Amino acid sequence: MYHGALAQHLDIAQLVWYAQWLVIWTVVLLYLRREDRREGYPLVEELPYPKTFVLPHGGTVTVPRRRPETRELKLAQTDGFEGAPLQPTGNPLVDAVGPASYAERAEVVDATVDGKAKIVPLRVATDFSIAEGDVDPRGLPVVAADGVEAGTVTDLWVDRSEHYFRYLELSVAGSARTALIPLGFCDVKKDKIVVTSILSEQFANVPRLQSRDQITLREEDKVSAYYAGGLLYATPERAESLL
Amino acid sequence: CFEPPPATTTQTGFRGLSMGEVLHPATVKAKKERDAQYPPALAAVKAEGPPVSQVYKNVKVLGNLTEAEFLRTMTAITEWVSPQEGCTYCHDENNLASEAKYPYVVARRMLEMTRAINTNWTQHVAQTGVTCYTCHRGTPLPPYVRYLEPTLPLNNRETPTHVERVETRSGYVVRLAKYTAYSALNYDPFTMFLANDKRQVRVVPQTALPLVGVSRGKERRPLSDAYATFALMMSISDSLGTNCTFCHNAQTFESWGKKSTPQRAIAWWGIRMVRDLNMNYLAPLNASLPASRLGRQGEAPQADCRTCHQGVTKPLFGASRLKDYPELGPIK
Amino acid sequence: ALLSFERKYRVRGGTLIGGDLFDFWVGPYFVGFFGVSAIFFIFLGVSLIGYAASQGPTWDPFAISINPPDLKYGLGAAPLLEGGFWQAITVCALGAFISWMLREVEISRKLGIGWHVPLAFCVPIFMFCVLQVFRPLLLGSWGHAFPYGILSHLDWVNNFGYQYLNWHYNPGHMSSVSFLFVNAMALGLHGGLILSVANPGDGDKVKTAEHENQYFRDVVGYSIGALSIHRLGLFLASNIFLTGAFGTIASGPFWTRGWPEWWGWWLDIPFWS
Amino acid sequence: ADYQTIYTQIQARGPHITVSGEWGDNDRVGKPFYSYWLGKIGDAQIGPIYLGASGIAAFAFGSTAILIILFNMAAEVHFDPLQFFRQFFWLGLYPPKAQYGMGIPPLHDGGWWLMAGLFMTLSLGSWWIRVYSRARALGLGTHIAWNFAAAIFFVLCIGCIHPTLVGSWSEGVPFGIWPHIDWLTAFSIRYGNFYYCPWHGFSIGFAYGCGLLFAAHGATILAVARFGGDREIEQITDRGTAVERAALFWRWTIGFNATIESVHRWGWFFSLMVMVSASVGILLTGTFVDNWYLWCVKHGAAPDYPAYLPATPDPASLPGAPK
Ligand code: BCB
Ligand code: BCB
Ligand code: BCB
Ligand SMILES: C/C=C1\c2cc3[nH]c4c(c3C)C(=O)[C@H](C(=O)OC)c4c3nc(cc4[nH]c(cc(n2)[C@@H]1C)c(C(C)=O)c4C)[C@@H](C)[C@@H]3CCC(=O)OC/C=C(\C)CCC[C@H](C)CCC[C@H](C)CCCC(C)C
Ligand SMILES: CC(C)=CCC/C(C)=C/CC/C(C)=C/CC/C(C)=C/CC/C(C)=C/CC/C(C)=C/CC/C(C)=C/CC1=C(C)C(=O)c2ccccc2C1=O
Ligand code: HEM
Ligand code: HEM
Ligand code: HEM
Ligand SMILES: CC(C)=CCC/C(C)=C/C=C/C(C)=C/C=C/C(C)=C/C=C\C=C(C)\C=C\C=C(/C)CC/C=C(\C)CCCC(C)C
Ligand SMILES: [Fe+2]
Repeated sequence: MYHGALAQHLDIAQLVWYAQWLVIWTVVLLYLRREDRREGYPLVEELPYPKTFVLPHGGTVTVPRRRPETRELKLAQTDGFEGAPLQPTGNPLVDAVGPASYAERAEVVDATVDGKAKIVPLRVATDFSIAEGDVDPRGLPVVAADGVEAGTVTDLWVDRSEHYFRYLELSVAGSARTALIPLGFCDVKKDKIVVTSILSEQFANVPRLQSRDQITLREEDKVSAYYAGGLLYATPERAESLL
Repeated sequence: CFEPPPATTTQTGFRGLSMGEVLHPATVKAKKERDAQYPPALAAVKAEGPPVSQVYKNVKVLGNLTEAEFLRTMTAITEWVSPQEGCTYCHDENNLASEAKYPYVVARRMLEMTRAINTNWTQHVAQTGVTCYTCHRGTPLPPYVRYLEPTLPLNNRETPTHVERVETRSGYVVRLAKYTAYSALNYDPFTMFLANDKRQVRVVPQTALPLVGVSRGKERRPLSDAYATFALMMSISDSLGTNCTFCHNAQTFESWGKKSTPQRAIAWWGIRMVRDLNMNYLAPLNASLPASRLGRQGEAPQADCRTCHQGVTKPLFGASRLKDYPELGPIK
Repeated sequence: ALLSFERKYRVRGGTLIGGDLFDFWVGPYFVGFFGVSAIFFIFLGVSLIGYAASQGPTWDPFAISINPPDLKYGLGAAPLLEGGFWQAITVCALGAFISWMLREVEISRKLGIGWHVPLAFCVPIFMFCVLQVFRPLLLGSWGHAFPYGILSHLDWVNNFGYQYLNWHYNPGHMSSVSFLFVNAMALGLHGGLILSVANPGDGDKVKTAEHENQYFRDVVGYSIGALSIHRLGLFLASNIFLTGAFGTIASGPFWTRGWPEWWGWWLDIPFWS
Repeated sequence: ADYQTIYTQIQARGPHITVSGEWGDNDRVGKPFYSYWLGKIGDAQIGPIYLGASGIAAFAFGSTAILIILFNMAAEVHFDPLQFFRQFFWLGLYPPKAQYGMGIPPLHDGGWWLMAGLFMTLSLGSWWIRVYSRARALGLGTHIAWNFAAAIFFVLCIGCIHPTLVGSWSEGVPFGIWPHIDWLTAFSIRYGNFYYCPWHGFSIGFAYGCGLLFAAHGATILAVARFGGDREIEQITDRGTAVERAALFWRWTIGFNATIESVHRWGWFFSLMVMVSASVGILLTGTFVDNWYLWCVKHGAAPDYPAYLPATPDPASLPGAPK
């Protein structure tokens, strides 16, 4: 007589082994993979009940999203194949195609817990200041990928929810306008601001703000994607093979 | 801190199992040069003459041998036991028959012991066998001896520190871990396994499922038995300068056959031999040895794994003096 | 065939070598030059695995095992059925891992994103090299490495772990385990926190990033942040093998005794011995 | 390459934010101080910290649990403070040595061990309330509490549950650095190699899986940090280019993709199953399985190797061999 020895040559440890592979594949295939499908569907070129989230500052938004107007893509196919790559028809930086593509986000300024505009410059965020030890970029030139001074940083844009700098505001030389850039595209020096993403002649076409003192989520995508396009589209050599 | 490359490794299992010894070429060569100090065999003597039973006054074991062989034996015995003092360590200078000193009566019991190992315990010692030197190494007190409690250092020739001394209770774990090869196993494998046949080493069941009547409550053996088995094996592995793979496929330590090497069987006969020597031979001599040689609980120093091996899988690297001295076993 | 946003991202460029020739998609999969080599490495490997398995004793997945050569062969060429099969799968495996990484480099360049993912995959490749190539090289044979089997490679770790008495005591293993536990714990904390804010339950409002920072300040007192958690998460995950690579390599070429015995730089210091 | 992902090049400072909860807004203690070097790799602010009726009690039960073991560690080194610091790692509190069953172990043999574990249970139990109530006070989900509950569920399986099933308090985990390390070998020996337990195999798969997930996800979010991939809350409700590029990397790599929120469910479920599968293993260990190797031999899962060195029969089964 053995502890766990039931009928046949089977044991309790054998039965649970099946029940283990039962619950796992159930959670994996009938739940986890279904939740993986709440964004990016249906298939262009098994589905779950579209989930609802009550927003922090009044209202709701359902995933996945359906917009009232479509964005035409200025691209043309390279060949007649289905998985064939696409080629930019003009300037990919302004048309926003490929690595320059921004998502179809809402045109509202991000908000803190207390409602206030999250991403604001130090002129709107007066109580915020730079920590002792790091460089103050206000008054330092911005040298582009080709080694040319594209402009000068005038102010800093801070996230009022996490206490973390995100953007650098610089007035473009020979443009009289101000252009934003995510800190990820910058190498902080004490005398200069190093940007290898785009050319100096391409600092003028950086997506323009609707307001000087506030930024919306869609505008935060337009700017961030613009410099990401330059990684592959700044010089006619950044598109072809390295070797 | 680190043992410089390269390292000598062997294969004890099927390729890809990573079974085999992991050895340092400097450590082993330091061990061979210590073991090579083995005194060579004495010159061949005359076999013609009357046995020493008729010749001498007090001989009860080696009585069949000739006077030429008996003196040779005693000359060899001195070279392995007490060479720093000589004949007079166990004898009175004027009287070689009298048993006035303590190292005489112990020696005669040790003779019947040494003969027994090379006659009866040949499954372990084989044609290699053992002599007086294998443990004593030219000293009256064997370097590696065990009491009823863990002591430091392992080699008793070394001068101990205050904490390492058995008197200071602050360094008990220090004496406890070093015998179990630097492991915090709170179990002495000598007093529970190596001293007597009271405890079973094997703790792993031979059934895939727990039998009803042994696996519930007080019916069960405590987990402490699995700890102590592991504590014993550590003492075993460190004493032979090797690891588990030398005798086990780590896949299953309990199973024999392809999972066990031919050395694991020898090791098993090693456990059964050590106990017989401890109980029948190395336990009743506490009245024969002085109060200075005794431990704390009135016990005589007893042997284990390292007593002959001293850090090698074979004691003295396969050195045999069995044919050279037939008077130490096997006995016809 | 594509996601509701995929079309605009599917563009030419990003390949290291091959150019426009290999730049396209097979279903959802991207290829590239290293997609061709990878598949080749995967194909030739599994083919030789399917060739070695029919030469074996059984067909049970748990029991299927292909083993390295004997230790007496050294680092020379071994017979096909005597560890030679294993010698070919290793190179095929390595090539498949190397090409898969560089394929992910070809994907990251196309999306205009960071190179963090394919650089994180260099760690498990690096650890695979320590076990299969690096440590065997210092010893002098290909036989020290693990076999390719579902249950058989567990017995390799078993013996190799037991070869130095106790493997838990290994300093490189200790920190290796330390980072394995601290990374899994953090993923349970991070994965749970993101779901807690997004899903408060019933008809309650989704909270803010200040609620993220408030929770841990109330539970443990210190929060790392929203960006820094993914930095440390990558850090705690990488340092499982980073510290583990030094525990494995020392066992043998740099240490022959047991790993509990390695703790003899602390206990046997003359002033407290 | 991004430098912000490596370290914070420019750190931001301001007045601290206090989110009001349902209860206990005055229980926050500690004047906030800021570190510059910690701000490079994380957040500069350290403090404040909440106590509450669930936090202090856990420290009260925790300290008592630790005081028992530390007093038992000092008794092994005979009150010697110099030998306490030297042998600290080897020191520990042990379960009952002899077999007694399920009665209360004697003070000197597993008695203090049972008490230290009892104050341990109430310490982890009161801390779970702290993990649970804080989320309920701030209007969040109880996901973290449930992941903590499964973690607590595994500790008691190797703490009190397994000893209750078999009927022996000696089965438990000793306290200490090396003593608890020694248990992992002693428990793997008794039940015939823990490699052949499928649930040990599952838990390892999830323990490794959490390593793979965090090395992937952690690197993935850092790769899209230039787009705002760190702001995950605003990426779930409003799909941004950050999570669009994050999902399309894996789709072109492996064939399929998760979402921004669902991949956190992947990381949570994997974390959960490190404790769930581990608990089921220990529950079967001792109660329904005596040997885990022979179980894989009984079902034929276990593999077999040829004998390099001559096959070695058991010398105990020989006719006339000593017991
Ligand atoms: C006898 C048993 C001991 C032992 C023996 C041991 C050894 C010998 C070694 C470890 C090592 C390690 N052990 Mg340890 N161990 C560990 C955990 C660990 C890890 C932290 C660490 C590193 C693992 C590794 O190197 O993976 C390596 C993973 C690799 C190489 C994966 C490669 C990935 C590859 C590139 C991708 C694969 C692609 C596929 C082919 C594609 C599949 C696609 C499919 C879906 C179609 C825990 C948590 C415990 C506990 C709880 O006690 C423990 C106890 C023990 N270990 C016992 C004491 N352990 C290792 C270490 O570093 O420590 C020093 C190590 O070498
Ligand atoms: C000390 C470290 C070693 C170790 C010790 C170890 C232990 C102790 C345990 C495992 C387990 C596992 N190991 Mg393993 N291991 C494996 C394979 C495996 C998996 C079958 C399994 C799950 C691990 C996991 O979830 O990972 C994360 C990956 C995930 C989640 C993706 C799914 C991958 C899938 C599980 C792997 C399937 C492999 C197939 C056999 C396919 C083979 C390729 C084909 C095409 C030829 C591979 C392929 C490698 C490589 C490439 O190096 C490796 C490295 C090591 N393992 C180190 C050498 N491993 C567990 C097991 O269940 O074994 C029975 C287990 O308990
Ligand atoms: C001889 C050694 C074997 C062994 C013995 C072993 C045992 C006995 C057990 C495991 C278990 C496990 N082993 Mg294994 N093991 C593992 C890894 C693992 C884990 C996946 C799994 C669970 C460990 C865990 O997460 O607990 C670490 C996490 C813990 C303990 C949670 C702690 C959280 C806690 C609530 C917080 C407490 C801290 C507080 C601050 C302190 C407060 C207390 C105060 C009051 C005093 C690997 C990767 C390997 C390899 C590479 O071979 C391996 C090989 C071995 N293990 C050898 C074969 N292993 C466990 C398992 O899965 O069960 C079947 C298990 O029970
Ligand atoms: C910090 C380190 C952590 C980490 C991190 C990351 N991990 C990553 C990435 C990051 C970032 C990705 O970029 C990449 C990926 O795509 O995302 C899923 C990946 C991947 N990690 C995989 C497995 C994995 N991760 C493990 C561990 C950790 N991951 C640790 C914790 C382990 C363990 C523990 O064993 C395993 C088995 C694959 C799923 C995938 C490789 C795909 C490949 O390279 O395809 C190409 C190769 C194949 C399709 C197979 C090739 C066929 C050969 C010729 C035949 C096989 C021979 C084989 C050697 C025989 C052995 C079998 C035997 C033992 C039974
Ligand atoms: C058809 C063909 C051969 C064409 C040729 C082209 C070619 C080379 C094809 C390759 C074919 C091959 C070999 C395919 C196999 C690919 C592999 C290795 C698949 C392994 C599948 C397994 C078992 C994965 C387990 C890992 C796991 C738990 C995944 C689930 C969680 C996911 C999806 C994580 C990925 C993921 C992460 C990590 C995010 O951070 C993130 C952030 C924001 C949005 C989405 C995501 C996201 O999806
Ligand atoms: C080379 C130096 C030695 C010589 C020449 C020598 C000589 C002798 C002689 C002549 C006898 C027999 C006395 C008699 O009864 O008439 C004897 C007996 C004995 N001596 Fe020695 N002895 C020597 C060293 C030792 C040593 C070192 C030991 C102990 C290790 C020892 C122990 C014994 C024993 C046990 C007997 C009894 C004989 C027996 O029954 O086997 N002797 N010795
Ligand atoms: C420290 C490393 C070692 C470990 C962890 C280990 C493991 C084990 C375990 C767990 C058992 C008991 C299994 C059962 O219930 O049957 C065992 C038995 C045994 N092992 Fe080892 N082993 C080690 C090293 C060695 C070495 C070096 C030898 C050879 C000198 C050896 C020889 C034996 C023998 C003879 C037995 C049978 C015990 C008896 O019946 O008396 N082991 N081993
Ligand atoms: C329980 C304690 C002991 C264990 C487990 C043990 C284990 C072993 C093992 C595994 C071997 C095989 C080595 C090989 O052939 O490569 C061996 C050989 C040997 N042992 Fe021991 N040993 C122990 C104590 C002793 C003692 C007390 C003696 C003295 C009587 C001794 C004398 C020898 C000799 C002379 C050999 C070599 C015989 C041969 O050629 O195989 N050992 N021992
Ligand atoms: C009938 C009733 C009364 C009985 C049932 C009671 C019950 C539920 C019992 C269950 C007992 C349990 C859960 C036992 C579990 C024990 C376990 C899993 C122990 C595991 C590990 C223990 C470890 C790693 C030991 C840790 C100890 C130390 C690190 C030592 C000292 C502590 C420190 C150095 C930290 C102090 C911090 C200092 C810097 C201020
Ligand atoms: Fe995340």
